[PDB]
Amino acid sequence: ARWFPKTLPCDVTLDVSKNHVIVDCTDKHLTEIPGGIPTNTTNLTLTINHIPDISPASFHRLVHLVEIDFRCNCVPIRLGSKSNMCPRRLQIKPRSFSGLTYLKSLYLDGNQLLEIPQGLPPSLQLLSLEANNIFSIRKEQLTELANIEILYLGQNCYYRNPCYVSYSIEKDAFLNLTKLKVLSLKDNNVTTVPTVLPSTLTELYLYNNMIAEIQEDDFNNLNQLQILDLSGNCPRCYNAPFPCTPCKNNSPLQIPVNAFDALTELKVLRLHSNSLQHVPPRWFKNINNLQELDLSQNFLAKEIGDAKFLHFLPNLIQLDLSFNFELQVYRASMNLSQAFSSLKSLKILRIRGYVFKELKSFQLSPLHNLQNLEVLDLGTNFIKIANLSMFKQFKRLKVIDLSVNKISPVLEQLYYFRYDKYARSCRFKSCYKYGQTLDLSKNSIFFIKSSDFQHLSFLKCLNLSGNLISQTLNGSEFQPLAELRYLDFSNNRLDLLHSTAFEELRKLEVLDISSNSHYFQSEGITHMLNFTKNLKVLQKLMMNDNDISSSTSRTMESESLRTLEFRGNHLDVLWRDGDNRYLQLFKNLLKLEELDISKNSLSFLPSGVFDGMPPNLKNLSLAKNGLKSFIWEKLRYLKNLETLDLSHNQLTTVPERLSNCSRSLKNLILKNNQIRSLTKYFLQDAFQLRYLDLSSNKIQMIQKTSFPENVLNNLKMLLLHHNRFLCTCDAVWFVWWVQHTEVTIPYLATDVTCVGPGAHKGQSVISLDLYTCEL
Amino acid sequence: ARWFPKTLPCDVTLDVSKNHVIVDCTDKHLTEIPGGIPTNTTNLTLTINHIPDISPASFHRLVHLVEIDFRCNCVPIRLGSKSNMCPRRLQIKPRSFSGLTYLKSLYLDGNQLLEIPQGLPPSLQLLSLEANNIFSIRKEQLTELANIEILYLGQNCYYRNPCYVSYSIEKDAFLNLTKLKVLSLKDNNVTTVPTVLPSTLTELYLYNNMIAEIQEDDFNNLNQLQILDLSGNCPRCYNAPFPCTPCKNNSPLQIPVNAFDALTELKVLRLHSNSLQHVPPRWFKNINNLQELDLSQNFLAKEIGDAKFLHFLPNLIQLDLSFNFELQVYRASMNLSQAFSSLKSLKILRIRGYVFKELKSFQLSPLHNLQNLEVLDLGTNFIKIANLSMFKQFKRLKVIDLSVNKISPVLEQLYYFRYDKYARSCRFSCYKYGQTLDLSKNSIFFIKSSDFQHLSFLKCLNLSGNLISQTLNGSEFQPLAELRYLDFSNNRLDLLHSTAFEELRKLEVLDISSNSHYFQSEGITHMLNFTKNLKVLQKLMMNDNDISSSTSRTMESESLRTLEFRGNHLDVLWRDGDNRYLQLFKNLLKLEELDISKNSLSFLPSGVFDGMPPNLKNLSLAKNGLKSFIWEKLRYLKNLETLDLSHNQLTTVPERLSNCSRSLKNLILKNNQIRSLTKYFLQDAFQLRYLDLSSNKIQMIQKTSFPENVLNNLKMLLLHHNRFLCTCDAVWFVWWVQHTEVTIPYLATDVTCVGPGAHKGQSVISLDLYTCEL
RNA sequence: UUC
RNA sequence: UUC
Ligand SMILES: *[C@@H]1O[C@H](CO)[C@@H](O[C@@H]2O[C@H](CO)[C@@H](O)[C@H](O)[C@H]2NC(C)=O)[C@H](O)[C@H]1NC(C)=O
Ligand SMILES: *[C@@H]1O[C@H](CO)[C@@H](O[C@@H]2O[C@H](CO)[C@@H](O)[C@H](O)[C@H]2NC(C)=O)[C@H](O)[C@H]1NC(C)=O
Ligand SMILES: *[C@@H]1O[C@H](CO)[C@@H](O[C@@H]2O[C@H](CO)[C@@H](O)[C@H](O)[C@H]2NC(C)=O)[C@H](O)[C@H]1NC(C)=O
Ligand SMILES: CCCCc1nc2c(N)nc3ccccc3c2n1Cc1ccc(CN)cc1
Ligand SMILES: CCCCc1nc2c(N)nc3ccccc3c2n1Cc1ccc(CN)cc1
Ligand SMILES: *[C@@H]1O[C@H](CO)[C@@H](O)[C@H](O)[C@H]1NC(C)=O
Ligand SMILES: *[C@@H]1O[C@H](CO)[C@@H](O)[C@H](O)[C@H]1NC(C)=O
Ligand SMILES: *[C@@H]1O[C@H](CO)[C@@H](O)[C@H](O)[C@H]1NC(C)=O
Ligand SMILES: *[C@@H]1O[C@H](CO)[C@@H](O)[C@H](O)[C@H]1NC(C)=O
Ligand SMILES: *[C@@H]1O[C@H](CO)[C@@H](O)[C@H](O)[C@H]1NC(C)=O
Ligand SMILES: *[C@@H]1O[C@H](CO)[C@@H](O)[C@H](O)[C@H]1NC(C)=O
Ligand SMILES: *[C@@H]1O[C@H](CO)[C@@H](O)[C@H](O)[C@H]1NC(C)=O
Ligand SMILES: *[C@@H]1O[C@H](CO)[C@@H](O)[C@H](O)[C@H]1NC(C)=O
Ligand SMILES: *[C@@H]1O[C@H](CO)[C@@H](O)[C@H](O)[C@H]1NC(C)=O
Ligand SMILES: *[C@@H]1O[C@H](CO)[C@@H](O)[C@H](O)[C@H]1NC(C)=O
Ligand SMILES: *[C@@H]1O[C@H](CO)[C@@H](O)[C@H](O)[C@H]1NC(C)=O
Repeated sequence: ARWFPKTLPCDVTLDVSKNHVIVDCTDKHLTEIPGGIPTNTTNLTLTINHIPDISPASFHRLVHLVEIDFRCNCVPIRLGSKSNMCPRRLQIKPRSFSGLTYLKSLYLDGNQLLEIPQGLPPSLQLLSLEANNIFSIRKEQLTELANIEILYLGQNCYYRNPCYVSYSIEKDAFLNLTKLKVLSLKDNNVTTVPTVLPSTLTELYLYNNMIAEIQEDDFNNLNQLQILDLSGNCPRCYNAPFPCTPCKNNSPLQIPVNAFDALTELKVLRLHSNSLQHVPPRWFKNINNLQELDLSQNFLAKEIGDAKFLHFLPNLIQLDLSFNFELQVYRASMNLSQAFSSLKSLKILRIRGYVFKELKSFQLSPLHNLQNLEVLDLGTNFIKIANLSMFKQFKRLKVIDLSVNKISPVLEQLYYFRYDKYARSCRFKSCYKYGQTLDLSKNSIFFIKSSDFQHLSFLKCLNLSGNLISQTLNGSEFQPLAELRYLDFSNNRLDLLHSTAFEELRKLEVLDISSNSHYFQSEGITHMLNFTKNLKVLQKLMMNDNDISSSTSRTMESESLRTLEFRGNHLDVLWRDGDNRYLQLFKNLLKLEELDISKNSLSFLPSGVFDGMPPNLKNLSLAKNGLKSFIWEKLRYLKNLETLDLSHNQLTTVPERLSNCSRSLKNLILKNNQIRSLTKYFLQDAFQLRYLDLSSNKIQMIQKTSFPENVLNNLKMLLLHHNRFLCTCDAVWFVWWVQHTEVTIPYLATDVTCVGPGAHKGQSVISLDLYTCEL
Repeated sequence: ARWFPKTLPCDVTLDVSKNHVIVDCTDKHLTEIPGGIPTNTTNLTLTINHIPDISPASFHRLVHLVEIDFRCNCVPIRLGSKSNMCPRRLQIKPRSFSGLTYLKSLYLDGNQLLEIPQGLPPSLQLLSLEANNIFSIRKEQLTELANIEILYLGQNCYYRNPCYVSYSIEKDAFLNLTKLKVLSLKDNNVTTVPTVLPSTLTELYLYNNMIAEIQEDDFNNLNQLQILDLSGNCPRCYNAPFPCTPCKNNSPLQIPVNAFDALTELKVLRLHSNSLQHVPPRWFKNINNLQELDLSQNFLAKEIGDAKFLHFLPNLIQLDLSFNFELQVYRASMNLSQAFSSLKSLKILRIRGYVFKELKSFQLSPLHNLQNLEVLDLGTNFIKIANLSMFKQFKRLKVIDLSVNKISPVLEQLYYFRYDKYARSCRFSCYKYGQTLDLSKNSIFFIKSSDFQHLSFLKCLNLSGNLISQTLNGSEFQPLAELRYLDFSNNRLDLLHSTAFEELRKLEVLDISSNSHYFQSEGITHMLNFTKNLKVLQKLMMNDNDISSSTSRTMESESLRTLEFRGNHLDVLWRDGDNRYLQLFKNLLKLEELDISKNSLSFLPSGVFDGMPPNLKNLSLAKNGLKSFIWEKLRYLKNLETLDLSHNQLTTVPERLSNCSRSLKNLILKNNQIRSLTKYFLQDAFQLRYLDLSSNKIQMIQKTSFPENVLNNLKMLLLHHNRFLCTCDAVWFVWWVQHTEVTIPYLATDVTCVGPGAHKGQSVISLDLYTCEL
């Protein structure tokens, strides 16, 4: 079907709308640019390789390049792999880019460059030099960048990539880049704001440096600036998980009261970790457009109770005041200034790490008439006492976040305490949807009762994950939560003694009781798995990692359940050969379409398991079970089966004729098994098959009988990588078909490889030439 | 060094005292008895193989056999592997055993046999036929067993191996085996006690059957019986995790009040799961040597407050009344009859599953003057309230077990609820420190010193698996002046204060593993230097805490010998460029054992080895994804004797091991990616005694890399599951492996050629390379 | 691969 | 393999 096989080890894409020819050679263990890159290539990506040099020959034919991404071919040693350290910095020979008349974007980050590469074409609009060893900027090295708009110079001098001197920038080095819009000088050991900067700037990143003071005229001309980030100058170093040097005498970053006067267009001001003790209202006199203000990791605990500057911020959308607590102080309560009531546009307020014992309703009164408020984040505050009914006055909010507290009767796990949360990787560049969410996860709730939720009938999602709840629920504990659609009860100690647990949550659609194994681990204890009968709109049930090996009831029942996750239990014990009592455990989940019973130690499946499945089962995972054998003909009982996941098991064979085992199967996942050959007529007449994963097995040969064209050409994807292909003359059909098929097969360039014979070991089958088999 | 390579795929051992030649072929994937078994073989084990038959040829030369263990060569289908189902039962041809004149133990369990094999030698003293399909015993099939002493016939008819009929035993079938001492008919669908049994019986196992009634004389003549087990006849089926049929009409096993009168020697009586509602005192009138009584899993809740029968048991050592609760009843308290006070000899009392809300000191008063009591087990009772000070009156006890309760302000995990806890396999803790209070798996969310009032005698406290989410400051355990062992694992310890635990001045072992909760949230203070104050601490476990940050940069202890730090994030703590924690363990000056496996250490920054404490002997870096290793930095570890690098991604060994460590005895490199050894790898590494290179990708090993003067000192050399290429280049290695004195495991099964073509799959021990010497 |  |  193909006349010319693609042997280039890069992915090639065509989006002819934008007439882009996209060549992506990311992470291909290349030591030179591969031959035969399309002449029409516009976007060429070579990041994460070991190409030691660039020369005029590098891009000789590729005159239409608009973007070269040549990052991370010589990463600085602390930043890069310690098993493949770059021995010598990337060599860029003269004239390598001057011929590239249409080049708009050049990324050379992570190559141990010592200077700004010269000879760049005047079409260039974006240059990226992060994670190099360039720490002196001279105006003469920037003359070539007359038309530049975006300049990334950061991460060239910091603790992971030291230069052992202060960063140097010549006076007015950037002034004559009259088109410059984005300047990033982060993580660079800079000591002063470089001046004078071009007045076209819209974004200026100076964070994680050694700037001790702002001059009153440092930002005088920047009347188009929208984003300014000065964070991490005079850092707050307490509990920093990176080497951190504070400004002497506990001093803050010193910012004159009029330093921001020119910045009428400013939308984002980031002053995180500047050891600030006050926020002068005068800072904001001429900024009436500010939408985002980050004041986290300062020393503003007192200021939060005063906060006159908030009166100047009526258009503010997002305010972050997290981690401003005074060292060694555990306050009694949270003192929020009345000034917070003037934040009329506020959507998001975060005050983690204020550290106080008791939250009381009146303490939130400055927020009552903030009509656009959507997120209130009070996590990581060691709160011990909180009457949850106070949120009856916050039904308009989307998320109330009290996660990680000590209450008892979406941001990443590392966020406020990382060095540079915006840093680029070498490779690239949740229940809120249900409605109002109260996040009580990771607290100390050991016992719950209905009155705890009084006046909270509006809640749609309650997150109780990771509390200490070791209690037999009987249907009385959540009675006010008449509207709840999603309950996360994971990581507790639920005792399913009563089949009436949760039945007061009459609108519940999703229940997560995963990782409640405690009471399932002790022998002889009653467990009622049939508690689902009473939940009349329950769509999804998660009970993963409960170690369930016994059940008092023999059947689960539901007229609504569509999805059951039952991973990490002991169905091998429940289904011990000779014990027929639980072979219909799921049969009466009449609407069940998706069943995950992976990781259940099922080394075999007893007869009756498939007959006992509910009638509309479509998607079954038996992954990671150590399955050693499988009666494929039993799939005939699953008349609606469309996806079968058997990955990560110990199967050695496929059925003689897949089509004779299931008339419905679309998606078959067999990756990571022990299969060494396919049956002679494996896929014969499997007209419904659309997706087949045979990767990471031990297959040596595949003949055409096993893989008929009329089936192969309906496949959306066929995965064959990481097998044991034997590239002898017996393999001529397979090698030819793989080279010439239009079926999608990933990793042809990297992991569809001959293991023999001797000559061809390690060779890609796509590059294989077998003419000697045709003499 | 050997002149004749051992090619037999069995382990051969000599005990020349008892002049036993022990040949063990367990689980060697044999389809025939191998040729060349020593003619002097006395013990031959063939269990877990696929030998389809036995014939006179089988043991024809092996005239000196005293024991044949030929179990599980055709396991019943439900009991065996479903990936290798035996297609047809073991065939035993006539005359196969009659020549074995010295044969005394024959194990034929697990072979789907249909009858008792005949032609057995008159020497036989033990015959084992478990897990077969023999469910009718006729006296004529047993005449051959005149001298037999031990007869195992169980597991021939039960739910995992059904026969679909009642078991049949002919009248007096066993009577004329006048030497029979042990009879096991368990798990067999038996309906009546077989009579008459020979009076030589010392042990009789009738449990898990369908016996509804004992007759008055079922045990009339058995005055030599020491163990009787009738458990599981009329079972209590509530929450049974196996198919369980109770006797009809809620009946118990019906035992006449005089049924045990003849049993003057009886020491062990097991009546577990017999649905008993009463225990008649008259049962025990003529047995007062009884030492062990199991009454668990009956309906004896009422009886426990009465229990007049206890007055007849003054020699009882061990009593079990667990799981006697009435269905759907949550009692307020435990009513123990005064009769318990007469159990003068009692060492072990177990009453799990009584199910009551509150334990009060008065309820235990009948036990106050039992001077030999050692174990009180009240686990799995759903107790909510218990003043722990009440155990001030039980300081003589070894273990007080309140585990798995709901308290708030060694037996296996499956024991009382398994079908047959004594069943055979085909193939085959802090009590030591003193008084132990086991509070594990309760609901304790907060602790205070007064909780431990009057418990200063405690040597080991187990708080594992409670709900303790608390910053300890050194005040919480003040009364426990003698505690040597604290298990605080699986809680939510908050190490805010470096004074945590410092009141436990005698503490030698601290387990704070699986307390990750407060370590998983960013920005929180943690004081890892809390070890300073514990001046006799020898062992500290802080596994699986996800530790990735620390406010203190050094831990110090002047006593700690063992630190377990597995399952943390030293990769984050030692992030390249951050030098602050590279001495975290340096000031544990007496540290000898350090486990930092499972720490995501894909590399070790320079300075980690310099930062190790000076006396480190045993270091685990296993399961780290380590991709590179500067072997020369081991020079800093001047006392290193064990280095565990298993389950990593290393590709090379050092060029000269001897230049890396002058002391290293034990190098574990299993489960890595090593594809060849360096040219002079072990040259002059005279101190090495143990090298595990198994599960790597090694193709060839030459004598340059493996000098004989080093290899022959090894206590063990592990090489299995590699990538061996058996060409003429391999002549030295193959010859050395065949003739070596050094122990190499799995030679018979997994030291194998992968090529070339001819030899693929062939064991190197059997390899013949004469064509290389033509 | 007798639990 | 810039976090
Ligand atoms: C940032 O610049 C400072 C100097 O401004 C560097 O500090 C010097 O480092 C060298 C070698 O480490 C020392 O000998 C000097 O005494 C230091 N000077 C001062 C004033 O401290 C620092 O190393 C630079 N940071 C990085 C990450 O390169
Ligand atoms: C080798 O076989 C003999 C014969 O069965 C085993 O000896 C028995 O050992 C037990 C251990 O207490 C004694 O009670 C029996 O009376 C012995 N039987 C005799 C002496 O005939 C011996 O244990 C076996 N050894 C091995 C290693 O398999
Ligand atoms: C134990 O014996 C009983 C009979 O005493 C067996 O039960 C019979 O089983 C057959 C086939 O399943 C039925 O047709 C009979 O009706 C049953 N009889 C009775 C009285 O129930 C039982 O199968 C045997 N148990 C085992 C494990 O084999
Ligand atoms: C964002 C807070 C980081 C520092 C910290 N760490 C902890 C911790 N591990 N546990 C606590 C438990 C209760 C109260 C405060 C803290 C605490 N705190 C706050 C704290 C407040 C007060 C004190 C008393 N000096 C010590 C610590
Ligand atoms: C060994 C006990 C097996 C049965 C059982 N299972 C549980 C369980 N999962 N949680 C409980 C929680 C509190 C009290 C009793 C039980 C209980 N119980 C005891 C029990 C259950 C039910 C009742 C009647 N409400 C009384 C007592
Ligand atoms: C291709 O390069 C252009 C110019 O730098 C850029 O705008 C576009 O996003 C790139 N597209 C892809 C798919 O890389
Ligand atoms: C809150 O703090 C501010 C400034 O510290 C103070 O003026 C005010 O009185 C405080 N209010 C309360 C209720 O503590
Ligand atoms: C919590 O506040 C609610 C709402 O005003 C009130 O009804 C209730 O009494 C309070 N409960 C507690 C325990 O303070
Ligand atoms: C509940 O909170 C836990 C703990 O932070 C989190 O992992 C989980 O995703 C949350 N659940 C939902 C449904 O958002
Ligand atoms: C459920 O339990 C609660 C708390 O123990 C109790 O108040 C209520 O009476 C119980 N309800 C039923 C129907 O058992
Ligand atoms: C669950 O099963 C038990 C029997 O084990 C029964 O008592 C109970 O009524 C059942 N509950 C529901 C809701 O079906
Ligand atoms: C099948 O279910 C799995 C979850 O186990 C899901 O990830 C996958 O996308 C589903 N596939 C289809 C085709 O529905
Ligand atoms: C399998 O194939 C045979 C022969 O073609 C046919 O009789 C049988 O009905 C088939 N079974 C299924 C489920 O397709
Ligand atoms: C403490 O109890 C746990 C849980 O039952 C047990 O696993 C652990 O071994 C015990 N600790 C000691 C030191 O015995
Ligand atoms: C430790 O904390 C407990 C409980 O909070 C308190 O009673 C005690 O005074 C504290 N001890 C010290 C030495 O601070
Ligand atoms: C542990 O270190 C902290 C500071 O990091 C110090 O305040 C504390 O006293 C130290 N404690 C011990 C026992 O060394």
